[PDB]
Amino acid sequence: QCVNLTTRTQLPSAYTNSFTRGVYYPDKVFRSSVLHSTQDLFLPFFSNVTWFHAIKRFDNPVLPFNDGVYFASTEKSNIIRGWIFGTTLDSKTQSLLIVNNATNAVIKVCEFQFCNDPFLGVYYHKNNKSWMESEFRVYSSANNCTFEYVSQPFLMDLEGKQGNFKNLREFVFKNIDGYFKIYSKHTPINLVRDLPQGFSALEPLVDLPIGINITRFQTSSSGWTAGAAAYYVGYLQPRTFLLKYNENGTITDAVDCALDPLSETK
Amino acid sequence: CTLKSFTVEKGIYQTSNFRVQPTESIVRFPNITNLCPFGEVFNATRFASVYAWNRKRISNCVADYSVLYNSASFSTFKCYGVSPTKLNDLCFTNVYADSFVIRGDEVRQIAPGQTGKIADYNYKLPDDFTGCVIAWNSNNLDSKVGGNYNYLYRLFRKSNLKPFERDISTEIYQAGNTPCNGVKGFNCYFPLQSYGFQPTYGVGYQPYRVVVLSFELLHAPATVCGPKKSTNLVKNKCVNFNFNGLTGTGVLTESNKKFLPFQQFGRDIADTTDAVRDPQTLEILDITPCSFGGVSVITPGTNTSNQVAVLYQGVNCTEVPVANVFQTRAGCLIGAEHVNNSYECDIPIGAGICASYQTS
Amino acid sequence: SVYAWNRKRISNCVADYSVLYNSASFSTFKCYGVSPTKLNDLCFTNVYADSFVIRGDEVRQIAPGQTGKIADYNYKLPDDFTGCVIAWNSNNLDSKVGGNYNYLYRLFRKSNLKPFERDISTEIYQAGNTPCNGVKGFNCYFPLQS
Amino acid sequence: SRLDKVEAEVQIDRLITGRLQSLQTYVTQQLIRAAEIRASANLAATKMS
Amino acid sequence: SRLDKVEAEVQIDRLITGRLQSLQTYVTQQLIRAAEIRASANLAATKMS
Amino acid sequence: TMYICGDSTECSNLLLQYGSFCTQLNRALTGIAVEQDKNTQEVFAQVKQIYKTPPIKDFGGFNFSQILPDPSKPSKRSFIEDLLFNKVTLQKFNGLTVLPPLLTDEMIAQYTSALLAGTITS
Ligand SMILES: *[C@@H]1O[C@H](CO)[C@@H](O[C@@H]2O[C@H](CO)[C@@H](O)[C@H](O)[C@H]2NC(C)=O)[C@H](O)[C@H]1NC(C)=O
Ligand SMILES: *[C@@H]1O[C@H](CO)[C@@H](O[C@@H]2O[C@H](CO)[C@@H](O)[C@H](O)[C@H]2NC(C)=O)[C@H](O)[C@H]1NC(C)=O
Ligand SMILES: *[C@@H]1O[C@H](CO)[C@@H](O[C@@H]2O[C@H](CO)[C@@H](O)[C@H](O)[C@H]2NC(C)=O)[C@H](O)[C@H]1NC(C)=O
Ligand SMILES: *[C@@H]1O[C@H](CO)[C@@H](O[C@@H]2O[C@H](CO)[C@@H](O)[C@H](O)[C@H]2NC(C)=O)[C@H](O)[C@H]1NC(C)=O
Ligand SMILES: *[C@@H]1O[C@H](CO)[C@@H](O[C@@H]2O[C@H](CO)[C@@H](O)[C@H](O)[C@H]2NC(C)=O)[C@H](O)[C@H]1NC(C)=O
Ligand SMILES: *[C@@H]1O[C@H](CO)[C@@H](O[C@@H]2O[C@H](CO)[C@@H](O)[C@H](O)[C@H]2NC(C)=O)[C@H](O)[C@H]1NC(C)=O
Ligand SMILES: *[C@@H]1O[C@H](CO)[C@@H](O)[C@H](O)[C@H]1NC(C)=O
Ligand SMILES: *[C@@H]1O[C@H](CO)[C@@H](O)[C@H](O)[C@H]1NC(C)=O
Ligand SMILES: *[C@@H]1O[C@H](CO)[C@@H](O)[C@H](O)[C@H]1NC(C)=O
Ligand SMILES: *[C@@H]1O[C@H](CO)[C@@H](O)[C@H](O)[C@H]1NC(C)=O
Ligand SMILES: *[C@@H]1O[C@H](CO)[C@@H](O)[C@H](O)[C@H]1NC(C)=O
Repeated sequence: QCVNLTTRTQLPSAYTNSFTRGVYYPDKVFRSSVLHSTQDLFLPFFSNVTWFHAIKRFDNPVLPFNDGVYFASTEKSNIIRGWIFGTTLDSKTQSLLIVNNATNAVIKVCEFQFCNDPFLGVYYHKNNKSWMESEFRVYSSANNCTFEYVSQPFLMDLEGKQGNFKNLREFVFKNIDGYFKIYSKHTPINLVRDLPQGFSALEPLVDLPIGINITRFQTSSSGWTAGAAAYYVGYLQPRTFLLKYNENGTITDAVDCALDPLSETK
Repeated sequence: CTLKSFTVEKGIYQTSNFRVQPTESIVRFPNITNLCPFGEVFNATRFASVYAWNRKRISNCVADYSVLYNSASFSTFKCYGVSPTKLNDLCFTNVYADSFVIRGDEVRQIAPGQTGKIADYNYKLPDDFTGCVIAWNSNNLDSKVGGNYNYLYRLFRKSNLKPFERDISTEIYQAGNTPCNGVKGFNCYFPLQSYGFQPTYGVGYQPYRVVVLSFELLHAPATVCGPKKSTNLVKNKCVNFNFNGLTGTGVLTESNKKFLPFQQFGRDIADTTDAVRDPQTLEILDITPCSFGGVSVITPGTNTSNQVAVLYQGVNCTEVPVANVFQTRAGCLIGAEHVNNSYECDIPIGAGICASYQTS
Repeated sequence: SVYAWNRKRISNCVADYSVLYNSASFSTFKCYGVSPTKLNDLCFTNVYADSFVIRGDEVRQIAPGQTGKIADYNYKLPDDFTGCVIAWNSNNLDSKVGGNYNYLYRLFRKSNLKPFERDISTEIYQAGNTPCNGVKGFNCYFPLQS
Repeated sequence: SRLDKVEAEVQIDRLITGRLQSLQTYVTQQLIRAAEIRASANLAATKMS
Repeated sequence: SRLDKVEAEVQIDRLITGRLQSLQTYVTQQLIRAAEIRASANLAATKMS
Repeated sequence: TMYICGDSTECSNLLLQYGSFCTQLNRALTGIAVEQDKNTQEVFAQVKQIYKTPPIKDFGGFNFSQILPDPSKPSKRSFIEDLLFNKVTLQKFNGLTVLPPLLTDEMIAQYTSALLAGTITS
């Protein structure tokens, strides 16, 4: 059950540079005061990443998923709720669905009949200062399901936080030999629209052995007002980083070997 | 024997290296708990019938077959793909569990590659069946004195359908060439007839509840399978540990390192395992293999005498009897008498110590 | 049978394998340590005449090193076996209308055994964890199978 | 622990043929360096004497 | 003497690899030692002259 | 054996067929091990009668304080070679063992005193 959001203006893919964001823990191993090099899928430093402008402004387009993906979200109030990953997205084959609502981060794995416009309904804004899930307008049927997962109950604030983006949410997705990975991290920031300059680490969240093939992914009934959102989409390719661990197991600095000759020498 | 001669010269000889053999082997794994309720299926209030046998999803649980098999309430138990004992180790991507009740005389139709009414009309099996067929008598529970007419079976079907094909067609069957119309008429037969189970019925006529655990192999990550175990932890003696597949030999000692909550292992610049975290009770431990070192034989000439002494290269002699004493930085020497007068070096040992043949 | 396979010592003789290699009666002639065309020029320390009967489609495990019911329980070829294996279809000479139940095989046994080991024991195998006494009982199955 | 013994030796024949090949390189390097140190040590002996 | 031309081709190959590696090590051992005497021979010439 | 097939019975069996490689290596590493002691034997022990300096330091207006050993330190080392020992920057699982040298680091410093005490008075 879905309703198309056709009152959408096409926006050019405006470009912005991700300075030093997207570095995470590739493997669950602790090593102290050493410089370990790794060859996996990572987001390049200072790379031209697509910056999306969301207000009016909510385009929900299909994007290809190849060699992993990146996500960053300079957000207030967590308008971002999840993503999907699959190869057909038309109930023919199993596809991944990640839904984060006010109660649980639920994982459902079925041959989802993915409708063109996936979105979740919330109590509009008439006069009442209340916000919670109303519409499951993401898919229609889930016939042959294989994997499900629900975290422990918690309540997340759906209140319409205003102002500059205070909470930084950066999420990384990959698929290796059927295993599905999601990584996350929360940190404060004070800046207007762009990504800050600085170094940070992204912690692992949960590993899921789904084993389905993925090639493309996607992030009264007409007319809605959305809070100002600035999220980004990056793509990952096999690259070599020089990760500097401290004696505590927390990353302090990283260098992309493939950026410039100075990086190659380092 | 090493020098391949009956006469050995004055000097120090390195032969027959030494290693402290580990005492025994220890196994450690995390906690295993999530059991899906086979109880509510096996002890279920009412089972489905053979005409519309139900299929139910078994997901993300432990398939502990020990309690499943050791129960004596079952009548027959036949696995056709693997040995019944070893289902607990080979993990299954998915398991198809069906519960159905038939006559005792029809149980030989359940076996694959057989001829029978329920083998051909509703429940057919492929020529490469792999699951396990389990049945148990339930006369005293299913039977009714007036006839328990709840169960139904396919008396007539238009054709023999494929294995594991479930259908709900109940239209009046056409036995003859003339078409059938209405509910009754010539060549008009009801495709469903009702089972009647009575206490007076003997073996073969009794109601027998049957369950089959069939499974599909390696088209998705493993989801449901049997249990696993671990033993008590020990310290201060080199043993063969197994932490989530981390086979190795070494002494177990409490350490001062501090992991992150999700961190599991430890590695050095040498890229080797150095610290492991217990998956049951969170602690940080060191791994250092128990001591090893070459054995050195110190002797004068064969003609002069026969007495010798043995040295352990870099080995502590607090643990020497595994194979007069004196401790040196190069190792611990036994069989020699220590003195204090200082002479010229006769045969070198290491760390400034030199042995000699002297007075008797 | 595969549990009672017969062994007969042959020594101090001249062996004519030429007829064996040129005979057309053999459906299977595959040697592992030797090639059959050079064999008439070789001398042997001893001859091990092991003989038995098995199913026609039961010959794969006869190869050295294999695994399964037969090579696990009742007849072995060592990893470095040197010799030749010979077989030929014998339905008319070893099959009967009523069933040749006269031959058994080790369906069950405790563990893996050493090569060329012989056993005719009929002690009931304790497949189940519960102790078994007497000669019958649930999950109490005799090792031989017809 | 994964393959049967019929060909488990075939896999580990590679490591035996392999790990020896690595050990031969390390030892041969040491001989070259050891001969190089002698030139310095014998020269230093002349300086002292 | 025991096998025909087809499978004899396989065994003989691994003997040559085994024996050739044995001959390679001996030669590289001689070269290092032969260099040492060259240094001793030169020193004797200096003392003699 | 320990490096190639550590703590495995089957691996230690196939290595047997390769003959005497294992013996060849152990002699080769031993050959350089014994040789190292011969070098430090040759360069430092040119004197066999160990002289010691007189307590008086009336050496005609020179002072050899930086080179004469300092009794204060736990090891009888002088000012200069304490700098050197601080400048330089430097048992294992898989058979790799390090053997101690024959001459302990304190023993060498005793020789150099004799070589230095003799040449400043004789
Ligand atoms: C929402 O929009 C999508 C397209 O954006 C619609 O999908 C179309 O469906 C019709 C018939 O159902 C097809 O003829 C078109 O080819 C489809 N378009 C594409 C791009 O595949 C969908 O039907 C719409 N649904 C609703 C409820 O409005
Ligand atoms: C958020 O999504 C989860 C996942 O669907 C919802 O959890 C379901 O809750 C209902 C009733 O609360 C249960 O009957 C379902 O069994 C739950 N799903 C699962 C998979 O267990 C949750 O209710 C949602 N929260 C909100 C506020 O909509
Ligand atoms: C998951 O279930 C669906 C539906 O139960 C399966 O789709 C069926 O596939 C069979 C043959 O593969 C067809 O005969 C049916 O017509 C299909 N049903 C529908 C509704 O289209 C699907 O195959 C199952 N997944 C797997 C991996 O077997
Ligand atoms: C490694 O982590 C420890 C523990 O978090 C750090 O020690 C803390 O240091 C801060 C500031 O230096 C103090 O306020 C805390 O009280 C210390 N806690 C403990 C338990 O010692 C340590 O500083 C970290 N390493 C580095 C290099 O900063
Ligand atoms: C050999 O082992 C013994 C015991 O394992 C060592 O003796 C210990 O030395 C430490 C350091 O002073 C003490 O704290 C312990 O109490 C001692 N234990 C015993 C039982 O004496 C000894 O130092 C080791 N020798 C070498 C050369 O490593
Ligand atoms: C010998 O000469 C040296 C250097 O010329 C003198 O060394 C310093 O002497 C002063 C005077 O007491 C001390 O304060 C310094 O600490 C000495 N240097 C060091 C590095 O300790 C030394 O005093 C002279 N000795 C005599 C007897 O004249
Ligand atoms: C990013 O955008 C700028 C300007 O739009 C362009 O010059 C640059 O090439 C882009 N990045 C890459 C990697 O091409
Ligand atoms: C707010 O909610 C109440 C009850 O939930 C409802 O009666 C009221 O109409 C809502 N406010 C508006 C402006 O509709
Ligand atoms: C997913 O699709 C690709 C497309 O070629 C296919 O190769 C792969 O086998 C599919 N995955 C599964 C699990 O069938
Ligand atoms: C060893 O001792 C014997 C006397 O028992 C003597 O004849 C022989 O010469 C000695 N060996 C050497 C190498 O001097
Ligand atoms: C040698 O000297 C030590 C001094 O540390 C003394 O304890 C020991 O008794 C002496 N040896 C003999 C045989 O007296």
